Amino acid sequence: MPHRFKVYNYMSPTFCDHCGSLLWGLVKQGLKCEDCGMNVHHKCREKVANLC
Ligand SMILES: CC(C)CC(C/C=C1\C[C@@](CO)(COC(=O)C(C)(C)C)OC1=O)CC(C)C
Ligand SMILES: [Zn+2]
Ligand SMILES: [Zn+2]
Repeated sequence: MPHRFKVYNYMSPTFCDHCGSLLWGLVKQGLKCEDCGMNVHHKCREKVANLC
């Protein structure tokens, strides 16, 4: 069952659960899965394994 990612706004240092680097920026820094809470970069979304 695929993840359900949404653009999200982080307020404390958060890493991409896919590629390991920081989600940089002030707002809209990445995507959070509605169902499991995984955080990923916008570009990493298509690369994550899609078993939520
Ligand atoms: C409250 C919100 C509207 C802004 C706030 C968000 C805080 C973040 C974003 C994040 C997420 O990984 C990445 O931070 C960065 O890239 C910075 C800190 C270098 C910008 O880590 C944080 O602690 C940041 C400002 C107070 C400077
Ligand atoms: Zn998920
Ligand atoms: Zn990433």
